[PDB]
Amino acid sequence: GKKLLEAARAGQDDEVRILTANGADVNANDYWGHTPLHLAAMLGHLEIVEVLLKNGADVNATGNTGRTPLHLAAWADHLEIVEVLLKHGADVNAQDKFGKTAFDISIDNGNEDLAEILQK
Amino acid sequence: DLGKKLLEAARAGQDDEVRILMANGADVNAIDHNGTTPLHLAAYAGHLEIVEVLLKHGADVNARDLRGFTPLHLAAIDGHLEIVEVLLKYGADVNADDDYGTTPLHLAAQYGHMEIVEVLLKYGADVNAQDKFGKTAFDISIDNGNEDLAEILQ
Amino acid sequence: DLGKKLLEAARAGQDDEVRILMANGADVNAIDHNGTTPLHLAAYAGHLEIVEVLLKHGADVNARDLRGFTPLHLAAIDGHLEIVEVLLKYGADVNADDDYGTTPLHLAAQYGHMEIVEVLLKYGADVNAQDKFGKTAFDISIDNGNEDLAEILQ
Amino acid sequence: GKKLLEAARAGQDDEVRILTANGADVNANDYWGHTPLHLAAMLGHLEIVEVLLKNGADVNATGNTGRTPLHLAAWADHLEIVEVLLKHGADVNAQDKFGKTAFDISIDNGNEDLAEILQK
Amino acid sequence: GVSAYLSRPSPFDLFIRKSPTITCLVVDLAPSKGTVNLTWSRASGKPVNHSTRKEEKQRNGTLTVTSTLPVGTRDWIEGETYQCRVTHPHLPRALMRSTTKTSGPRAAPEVYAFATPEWPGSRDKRTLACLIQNFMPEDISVQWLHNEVQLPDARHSTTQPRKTKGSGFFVFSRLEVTRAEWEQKDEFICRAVHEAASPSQTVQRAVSVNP
Amino acid sequence: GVSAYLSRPSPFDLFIRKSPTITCLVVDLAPSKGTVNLTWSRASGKPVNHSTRKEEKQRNGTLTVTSTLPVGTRDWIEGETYQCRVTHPHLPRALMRSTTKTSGPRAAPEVYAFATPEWPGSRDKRTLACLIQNFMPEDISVQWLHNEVQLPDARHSTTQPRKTKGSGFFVFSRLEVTRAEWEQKDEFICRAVHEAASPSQTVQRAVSVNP
Ligand SMILES: *[C@@H]1O[C@H](CO)[C@@H](O[C@@H]2O[C@H](CO)[C@@H](O[C@@H]3O[C@H](CO)[C@@H](O)[C@H](O)[C@@H]3O)[C@H](O)[C@H]2NC(C)=O)[C@H](O)[C@H]1NC(C)=O
Ligand SMILES: *[C@@H]1O[C@H](CO)[C@@H](O[C@@H]2O[C@H](CO)[C@@H](O[C@@H]3O[C@H](CO)[C@@H](O)[C@H](O)[C@@H]3O)[C@H](O)[C@H]2NC(C)=O)[C@H](O)[C@H]1NC(C)=O
Ligand SMILES: *[C@@H]1O[C@H](CO[C@@H]2O[C@@H](C)[C@@H](O)[C@@H](O)[C@@H]2O)[C@@H](O[C@@H]2O[C@H](CO)[C@@H](O)[C@H](O)[C@H]2NC(C)=O)[C@H](O)[C@H]1NC(C)=O
Repeated sequence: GKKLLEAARAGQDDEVRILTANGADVNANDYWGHTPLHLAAMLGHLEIVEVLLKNGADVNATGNTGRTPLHLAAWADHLEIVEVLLKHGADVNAQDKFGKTAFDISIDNGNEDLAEILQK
Repeated sequence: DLGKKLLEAARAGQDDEVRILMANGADVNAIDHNGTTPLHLAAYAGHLEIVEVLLKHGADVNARDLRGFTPLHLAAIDGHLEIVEVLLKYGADVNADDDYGTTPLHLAAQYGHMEIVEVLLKYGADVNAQDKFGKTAFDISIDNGNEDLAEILQ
Repeated sequence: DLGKKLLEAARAGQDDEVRILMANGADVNAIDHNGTTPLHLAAYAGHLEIVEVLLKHGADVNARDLRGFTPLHLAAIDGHLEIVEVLLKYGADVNADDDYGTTPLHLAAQYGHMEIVEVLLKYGADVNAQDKFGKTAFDISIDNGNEDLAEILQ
Repeated sequence: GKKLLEAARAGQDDEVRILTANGADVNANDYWGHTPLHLAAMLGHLEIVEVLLKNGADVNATGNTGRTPLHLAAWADHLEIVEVLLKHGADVNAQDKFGKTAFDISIDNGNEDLAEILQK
Repeated sequence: GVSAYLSRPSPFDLFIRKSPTITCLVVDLAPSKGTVNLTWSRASGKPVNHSTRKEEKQRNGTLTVTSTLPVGTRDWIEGETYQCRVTHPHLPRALMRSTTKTSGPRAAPEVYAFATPEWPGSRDKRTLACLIQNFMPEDISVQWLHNEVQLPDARHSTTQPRKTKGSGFFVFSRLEVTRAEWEQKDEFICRAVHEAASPSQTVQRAVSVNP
Repeated sequence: GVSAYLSRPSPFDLFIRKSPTITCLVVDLAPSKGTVNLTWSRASGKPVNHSTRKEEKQRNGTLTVTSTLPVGTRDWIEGETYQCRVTHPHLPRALMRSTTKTSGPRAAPEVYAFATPEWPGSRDKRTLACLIQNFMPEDISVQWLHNEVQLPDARHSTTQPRKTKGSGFFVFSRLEVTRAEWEQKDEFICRAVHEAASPSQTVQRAVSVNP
């Protein structure tokens, strides 16, 4: 049931769609506790994040390190995915074990163009 | 032939199919293109029951593939504790070295299998054995971030 | 053997050495690794006077290398007009094809040798000869920019 | 004697120097009546053009087509070689068989930076 | 994301087809409005023949434009330099690429052909390999032949020319063959077209699947 | 004119040395007096180890800075993502490169090795070739072995992984050997380290100069 994880990481879109339809868990979890949505946001696969959203994937799922899919999308400097994820009710003020938001992560990475989206 | 089917049966965990193939005269120490015996695959895949059956039929517990791995190396890599103990009880060499100097203690330290490490040490593992790159299992655990395991290795 | 130095002699142009080697038993139709004969090399390098020595002493005028080149092909490439004549007088296939259907008329058109094409034409060179790519010798001269040559390529 | 022609093309820097000590003709002509200075100017080998200049090659040498080293350096957009040949003195108004100067070439190829060097 | 490339004539086109051409390739990752123009010119100023232009839009959105210009053999081997200029209204400068005959030491290729052993699954197919080595300069054309038939280029894969640290360049070619083919004739030939293979610019080796 | 690259660990470093590392290579073609800084971070936020930094100014005047970060074997195969963020004062915007474990279908390599015949001039030298085909993913390490002794990597050239006309990836390896070497022991082993080769991550093949 976790072929969706590798399919989200690999980014083969139609492969993801067919697995989701068969009922595969959209909230499956890797060694770090991250869903297919985390991997798709982090790896910049916008096309799959929407398919997962259509399947109702938790947009604020917490990894074993307490990182939401939004955190990884900001870490990877993927601008459009972040605003997509925010549009689907993302929690900006969520913090990890470290105590960090996506904003803190753009501050560490020096990405103020995306920090504007989080400021905005 | 029977050796190929036994290797596949030993890898897949096909328990009764290993017995039927050996009843047909399959070499218990048959090897593939890289010297892998069915005991290698059973130890790698974690099939303790097939590991036991193969040993009872004269499987070479110290068989080496073209890299120099014994089944103990493989049981140490995947962290199969009960398979490591049975291999050792049947006379596996805890200090077996590959073509690069890698002992089972090296592999246990690389993958963070603490309880594999304890057993290998109880059976006389050289903490001071270096691979041909000059590194002990202590070094390997440090290089892999297993600092909690490095205290047991010095 | 002696055939090697004959090949080297015929290419370099050492006329007396060719005669000395042939007298000593060297094979007039000796080949290197590509099937190249001394007549090929002498015709390519432009040594009319070795060409005649080899031809009078049993050199195959229509010998082909592994590509399908006869000596006449190489003579047309390097534009050696008198070698073209002597080869034809000794029975050279004027319409000889290489593995790709290339005739001596094709090559003379490629390198713009009008004097050679009309000698070939005089000896019955087929104006319609098509290489395996579907191009006549007229097409080759047009594509290489020798419109002055394509006029007489009928 | 024409081994300097092949070396000017190849850009063999110090080969050229030993070939001039043995006095290879600096005005040897290829199929296009061009000297090793043309070729080094055409292909952008500046050290070479200077040693040919030091050894007394005609900066205003003309090929079959009427083209000087200035023509070929302008055609190839090698801006510095144009300056060097100018500093060592070349006929900027020199035309070719088809009626063109180095400036006309610069206009046809659209290099305003070259055209500005030429009209000053 | 706009890049342009200009190639020399392939040894096959120049020595085998007898029709050497040079091609200017432009790939535009994000094609905006406006026509891409490609213009040719020779260093001597002599006229150029008429070229062929081809355009193709791939799935990702990119435009690929090519112009192929016929060149003369005598022309090319005597060192004529050609130049391609690429222009678009929304590009700041124009792009220029140039090409001329190869330079440097010249060495003929050595060709060696090998055959892989039979495998239980691949009993109907099997792999032929060709080593073409110690050749200078770097331009080489590679061809596989069977039963007096030139195999389609899509059937083999040839590595980019790589320099042995001291003596020449080397390429490798991998070709999968079928049992139907070696049973028809167990002679497969790997031919190279290269400038310095004298006198016919071809070097070849044969291989048999079974001894 | 600054470039940055981030690589996955070599299979040799990960499986043989048991000490995987990733290297951030930054190549500055024209260097200013400002100092480049390379910072490391993991996607999980768990702590990075202490990296090693190297610096060399080449003959063409360019500067190459590399940072090598030790990674955990566990963390790598379980899919951790690592980024390298590069900051230089004269660089307007930061350049970030990322890396993570390979994805897709997994296929074990097939290895074949060949020896060229005795050329008359190459009486004391022979060329050995190695074909490694049909593996996935593309990451692989190639090694040459003689008298139970690893030969240095400088002694052979290995082509870049290319997609087969059929299925998988293929590389070739070229290795010259001396008469003194095969007369001592006429057995040379080509060994590939690849994740999909189970159970030991190595496949190999031997070849002899003398038939
Ligand atoms: C997606 O768009 C890209 C546009 O970049 C298409 O690939 C491009 O195809 C051209 C033609 O092969 C490549 O040119 C080659 O470039 C290499 C160096 O990168 C050069 O050495 C060769 O001589 C040749 O000129 C171009 O680089 C290549 N770009 C890449 C790397 O993707 C691609 O085909 C399109 N994909 C599809 C099928 O939608
Ligand atoms: C002279 O200038 C050239 C520019 O043409 C520079 O060469 C560049 O060298 C770097 C490595 O220092 C190459 O980057 C990387 O190479 C490694 C090889 O392992 C590879 O893993 C990476 O994917 C990447 O290719 C770079 O390709 C290369 N650039 C070119 C255009 O060749 C360098 O400054 C000087 N050359 C040398 C050899 O030092
Ligand atoms: C594309 O350009 C050709 C070439 O004209 C030259 O190209 C410029 C980039 C620059 O190099 C200038 O010197 C020239 O203007 C155009 O071909 C010309 O077309 C006109 C009319 O069709 C004709 O009178 C000229 O003789 C042609 N010149 C040549 C050399 O063929 C062509 O029209 C351009 N196409 C587009 C769409 O712009």
